[PDB]
Amino acid sequence: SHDCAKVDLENAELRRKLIRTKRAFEDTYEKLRMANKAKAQVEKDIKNQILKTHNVLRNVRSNMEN
Amino acid sequence: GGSHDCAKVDLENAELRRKLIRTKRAFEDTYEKLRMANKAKAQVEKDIKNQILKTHNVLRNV
Amino acid sequence: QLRLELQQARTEVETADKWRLECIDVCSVLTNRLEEEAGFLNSLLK
Amino acid sequence: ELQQARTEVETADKWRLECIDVCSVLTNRLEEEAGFLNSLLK
Ligand SMILES: [Zn+2]
Repeated sequence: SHDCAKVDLENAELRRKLIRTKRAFEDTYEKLRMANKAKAQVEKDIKNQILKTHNVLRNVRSNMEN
Repeated sequence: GGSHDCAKVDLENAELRRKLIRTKRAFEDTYEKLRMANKAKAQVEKDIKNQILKTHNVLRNV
Repeated sequence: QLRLELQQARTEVETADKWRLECIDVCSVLTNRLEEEAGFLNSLLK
Repeated sequence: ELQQARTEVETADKWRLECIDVCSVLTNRLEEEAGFLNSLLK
């Protein structure tokens, strides 16, 4: 006892909402992936600038202390 | 339509309910991570504006 | 040779040290700014 | 008694010009770093 037609309609509706939700998750996950990639590039360039500044300061120390 | 395996469609409906809940929560977690990423990016841009103003002051006023 | 002698100490022991002290002051403020800015970038990394 | 002071000008201007070199390196460094930070906004 479950009413077969209603249970079939519920199966179809569940599959529909499931696929729709999987696709919303996939699109949001893609946006987050792009954001993480851009952030990774920015952090890479920041590491470059920190390397430059650290080398400059250490060279000033090697030019004044020694 | 045609007939079905009643108990099998019941169990399948329960499975689809659990999968729907889990997938929906994964969507909410990912959307929340994106929201935090946008907020952190905006705040970082603000701090960068502050540092640009500071270096501008120590460069064009010396 | 008084003019040529005292003319030396007028600039090399005064002006050359004046712009040198102003120079080391500029290097001090610029060094501090570079240090705090690098610290800001490291704070962004962490 | 002429070179006793004519040597102090080369040393004083040596430390001075070296300071100007360091100031040039630091100024250029802040210019490039500030330009990079400006690039993160564009
Ligand atoms: Zn049935």
